[PDB]
Amino acid sequence: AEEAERLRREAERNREKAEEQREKAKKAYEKAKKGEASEEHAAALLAEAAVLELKAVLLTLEARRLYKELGGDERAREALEAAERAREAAREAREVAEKAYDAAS
Amino acid sequence: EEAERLRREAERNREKAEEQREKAKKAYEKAKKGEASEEHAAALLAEAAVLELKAVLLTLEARRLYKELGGDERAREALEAAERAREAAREAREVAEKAYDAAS
Amino acid sequence: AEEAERLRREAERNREKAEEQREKAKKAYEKAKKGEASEEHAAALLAEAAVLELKAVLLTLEARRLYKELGGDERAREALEAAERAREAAREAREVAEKAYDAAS
Repeated sequence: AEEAERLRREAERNREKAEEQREKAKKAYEKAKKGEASEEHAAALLAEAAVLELKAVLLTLEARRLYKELGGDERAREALEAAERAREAAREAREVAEKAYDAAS
Repeated sequence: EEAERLRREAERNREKAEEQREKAKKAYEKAKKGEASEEHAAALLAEAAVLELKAVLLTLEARRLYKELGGDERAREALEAAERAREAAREAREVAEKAYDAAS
Repeated sequence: AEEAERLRREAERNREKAEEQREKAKKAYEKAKKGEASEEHAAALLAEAAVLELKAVLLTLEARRLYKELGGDERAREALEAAERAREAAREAREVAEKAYDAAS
């Protein structure tokens, strides 16, 4: 009940951190500075994006367990939906960070 | 039909919400630069709240159609679409709230 | 199945390219008010933005077909969602490129 709502809110905060990471990775690509400092920075965006994706994966697993216990409660469905959207956003952020990293090298 | 109409209205609502949250996040990030318009953020908040309410009403319409068709697969799909639209618009409004408060 | 993952990835690359093009066009629009913007560059940005928008129309059509064939599978839902984000990003890119071209002339 309240747990599905807390999970939903957690997934939403994960998703907004991912969108911030994607924007940083985009700016890093647009500003193809080249050099070690730019490579190291692009590596950090890559690493933070991958952490966000796995965290959203864990939230998805949690939402899928809660979704079974609550027998399909709309609150559990909406939390499961937020978790999948967060994973999609973090995976998209990683993909952009990859592009920025491969370009800085 | 009517189930497929509801489904498409829900898909459209969900897409507008995705557009609105992007605008709201743009305004929120700009609000850390100090040049964000409160009035613009107020308009984003107003539109996000409209979409979340429209989604809630679609959900209720879909639930009504679900019991009427006795659990039709199409009816179930319209309901699920309405619930995704609602969650997308709710998240949109949260970002718009943060954008408004930061711009004030 | 694997096609939906492929569609999602292509749509995510489109959306990212459209955001980069939007930034390029915004710089051109600002450089038009200093008079320094070239009409040829703005026309080139407009053509590239329109190509992205055509590719976005194609992806949404393809993701729609896949969504029907896959029966609302989560992977086909994500491909259609990314395609819609690509379509909106390409639209904004083209709108800004039009402003940059109209200002440069």
